[PDB]
Amino acid sequence: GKSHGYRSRTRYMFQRDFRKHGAVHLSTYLKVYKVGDIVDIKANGSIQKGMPHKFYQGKTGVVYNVTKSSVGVIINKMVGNRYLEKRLNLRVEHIKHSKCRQEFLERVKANAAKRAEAKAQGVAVQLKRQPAQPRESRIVSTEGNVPQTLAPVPYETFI
Amino acid sequence: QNPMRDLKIEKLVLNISVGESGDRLTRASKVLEQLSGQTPVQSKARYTVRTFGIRRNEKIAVHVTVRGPKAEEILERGLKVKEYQLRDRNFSATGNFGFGIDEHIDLGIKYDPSIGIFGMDFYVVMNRPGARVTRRKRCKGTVGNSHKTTKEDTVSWFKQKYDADVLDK
Amino acid sequence: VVEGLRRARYKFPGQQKIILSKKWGFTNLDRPEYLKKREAGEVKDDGAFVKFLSKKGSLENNIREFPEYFAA
Amino acid sequence: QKDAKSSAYSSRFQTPFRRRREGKTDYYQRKRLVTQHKAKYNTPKYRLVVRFTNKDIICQIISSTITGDVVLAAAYSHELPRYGITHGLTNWAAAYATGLLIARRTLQKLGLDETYKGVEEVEGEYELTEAVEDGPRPFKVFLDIGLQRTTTGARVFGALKGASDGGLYVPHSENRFPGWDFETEEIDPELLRSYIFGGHVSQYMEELADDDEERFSELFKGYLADDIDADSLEDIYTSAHEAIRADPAFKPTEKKFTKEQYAAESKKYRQTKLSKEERAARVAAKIAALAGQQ
Amino acid sequence: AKSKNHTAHNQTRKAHRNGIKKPKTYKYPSLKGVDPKFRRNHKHALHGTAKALAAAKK
RNA sequence: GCUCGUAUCAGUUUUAUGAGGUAAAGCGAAUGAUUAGAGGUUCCGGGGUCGAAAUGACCUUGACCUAUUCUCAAACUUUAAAUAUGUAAGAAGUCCUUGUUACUUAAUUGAACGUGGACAUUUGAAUGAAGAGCUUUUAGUGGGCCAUUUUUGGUAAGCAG
RNA sequence: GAGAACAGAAAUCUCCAGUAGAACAAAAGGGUAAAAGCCCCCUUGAUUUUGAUUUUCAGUGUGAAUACAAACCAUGAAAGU
RNA sequence: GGUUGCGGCCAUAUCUACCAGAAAGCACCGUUUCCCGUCCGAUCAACUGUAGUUAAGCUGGUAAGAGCCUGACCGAGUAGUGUAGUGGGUGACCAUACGCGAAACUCAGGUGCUGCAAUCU
Repeated sequence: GKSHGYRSRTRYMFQRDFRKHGAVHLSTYLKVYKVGDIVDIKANGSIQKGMPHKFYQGKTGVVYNVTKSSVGVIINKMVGNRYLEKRLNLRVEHIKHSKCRQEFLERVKANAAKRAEAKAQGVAVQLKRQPAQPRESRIVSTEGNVPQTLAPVPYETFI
Repeated sequence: QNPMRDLKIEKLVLNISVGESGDRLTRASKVLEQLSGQTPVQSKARYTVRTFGIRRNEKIAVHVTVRGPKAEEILERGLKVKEYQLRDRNFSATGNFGFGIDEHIDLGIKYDPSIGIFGMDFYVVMNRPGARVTRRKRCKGTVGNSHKTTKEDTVSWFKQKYDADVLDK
Repeated sequence: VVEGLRRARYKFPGQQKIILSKKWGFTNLDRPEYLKKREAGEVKDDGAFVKFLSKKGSLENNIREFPEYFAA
Repeated sequence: QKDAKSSAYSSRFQTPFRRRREGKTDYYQRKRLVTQHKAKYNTPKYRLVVRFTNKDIICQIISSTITGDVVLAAAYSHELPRYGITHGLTNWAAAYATGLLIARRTLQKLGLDETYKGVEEVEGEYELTEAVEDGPRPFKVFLDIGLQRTTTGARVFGALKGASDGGLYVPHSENRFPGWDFETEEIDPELLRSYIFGGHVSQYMEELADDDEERFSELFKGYLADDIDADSLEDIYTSAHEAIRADPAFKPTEKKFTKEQYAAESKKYRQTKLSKEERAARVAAKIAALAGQQ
Repeated sequence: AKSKNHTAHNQTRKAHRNGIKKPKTYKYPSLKGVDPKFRRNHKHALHGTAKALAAAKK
């Protein structure tokens, strides 16, 4: 008979770590999550209450509720031909903030700084990001760097 | 270089192990208590083996731990009974030692016909200041190599005190 | 030994090649390299295989072993 | 060699936290004490940490952050004699005095000194710092004993009672104070008052003077030198209490010296690291002498 | 007379015909499932805010 | 059909940030399997020669460390890809007034919501958008099969999955 | 591993080493070391009310349940649980 | 700079051996009247810091140390892998084209940093 339990096929996924077993460091309990914060889900195998499902393992959501030792996270899950909004009551041990959102907020603050600078003098700030442009022309010297000619090597057993 | 490294008796454990329980066990606990001046602790069985006629949780043995001058005097009685002849093989590699005697009346206990004859083994655990360091709750530690006891040091100490020699083998 | 390996090839399935290894015997060192180490002292024979001297480790342990390399 | 730990064992060994392997903190209770209700987002959780060594009593008020725990107020038995208890700087009465000192110190620091005056007519009755109507709530701190064994009549609970009487709202029960009976679930106010004001020490001094002059002269030497007796010790305990209630401001010292000279002396007497070139020279000399036969 | 048991063939195509478009988001999401203590407090605070705003712009 | 004009978008990429234990690799790293020595074997075991005395001697099994050594693992693993995969790239946003609260704080401390103000043709990556979005109702279908890759059982099958 | 008269390969006692190689009702996989293991003390939160949520799912039901709320309790010095 | 209390990251912090430690800051103790707990003031509890050692817990330093971290145009653009062909080959498998890209090995370096408070020739 087939087996599809709550923690089915979660052996290595919920495997704790290598040389990171045991108690958890208290930074995780010290972190503060407010409503609207984007957070990453990585289940902790040593904590068994508030554990997320293996589907939500590795997903990212928005905090919508805060409780004593937990946080309500909203995840859009693809069910068939649409995403449904699932609400999870996860614990702070399993939950973790989003460096991507932190970086975006830092970029927003910087962007505002450059716009203020432009309003100060207007030096064509170009707020937006640009992709990797093709490299322009350059002149490379040969003094001290005379080209060393290479040739394909003959085959040898090397055993 | 020996401020506090001098040996001192940590404790003496008085142990008897009776093959069965019941009247023998309680009377032997009674004589051990009367000899030691304090109530002893009963030790159960750890598993079951048919040859010894024992089963799990049977109260196989009784033992006591005595420390201080009473331990020292009980040791003096033990060496007197044992003729102060001990063995290098008898001495352990961790610095502690011990030996077993029979007919506890030899120690100087008034013979009660009820209790009868009961042998017992004395084990002396020995160290220097620092036992608190090794077994205190806060900041557990281990004593150093120089501060650790050893067999040669303890045979030298045991000879020098009481002038009781040990046979070479 | 080439002919014996040819006969073993006959016994075996598939396609097999016979290669004259450039390493010294069953070691993993080329013959000049083993020769130089053995004229030197980083190589010392065990019963079947060979023991090698390490630039890292306990110097006194190497010296109680590998005496020829240091005193040669 | 039998005493040879395997490379695989040393590789797979997972060391505990540094304080755990130093045997200083219990991270179980530390988590239970530091973990804050997430609905109270950045509200600090304040611990009254009490620590006892012979010759020293440490009482601190600490909140916890990501970069480390930060100290709010601190009181020390080593500066207690400035307030007026010279001897017995690590007893139950000294713990009570230090708790009173830290409570008054933090109340003065944070502005809750006038309100929540504590208890001035101290008798030993078990009571908590109730909130005053139409006013601020009392400063709430939770006791932190670390690895110290919780038991009846302990100096940790002496400091607890000292802070509670000083005015800090410390949630606690009276079944651990000296004077609480196991058989009869009622605390003895007279016995607790005696323990607060050094009644057990006074009793010991009187009985030693009555029975054994030898020990009473070998020790209690400071009391004999400063002419202190059973009633005078209670008097000086009360005077220290009132002085603490008067000036808990924690006047500091100029250290009579300078950190620069402290560092210079410690550095010159300390040992120095060995450079990589020096290590290479050392192994070269070792191969030259031990291995190369000079 | 055995038959095919299960397959995921054609399923992604059928989904993507008129499928995986994102769900529509709203300002002021539903306050259901949040802490009822916070709900009571937010109700009272909103009532007070509306009263104060009307007083400010009578 | 309805509400709406260059839309709250995307089977795509980029930047930033997560998750994975498969391929590979590894076993002088854990577990399990496995070849061969050599060194020291004296805490029980086997026979031979010193041959009437024990830890007075040697060869073996090896109560057992290496310089070790040859091979492996779908239900082993420190490490660990590629392809896939979750988010974010703002106006429902960013900064001063804390205005309300019966929540919370030792505390006009925080939490949530908000009033006043500042931000234009780089409103905060690329590409595209053939009009976004939304509702009702109903047909047929609910025997599938076949490539290339991954892959299971089987000797294999125009076999079965 | 060493040591203690019966006592020896296995009875009880004592040191030393011991990253878990033990145990946690069961099958396997995770998880746990001042514990989630062993022992000791108290205890009934295995209580009431009806909501929200996850998992198979049609986002229907059954089975388990993750987080709360309003009470009443247990335990602990307390944080909390 | 030393030390203590509370810690953050949790071995660059662990483990083996040895050497050093002025002054401050746990010590064997004097102790068991009281609180308390054990067969045993060994653990725990309590009162004196007084006659007294750097014992050595602790810290620091040293090992061609084990381990553990950090790198490399060392291994190696190799194993593997996405995409393509009416490519090779009986096949097993292999090469090429557009991309991504390991681990083990081999060298080299390092052997705790740091926050709050208090204190120290």
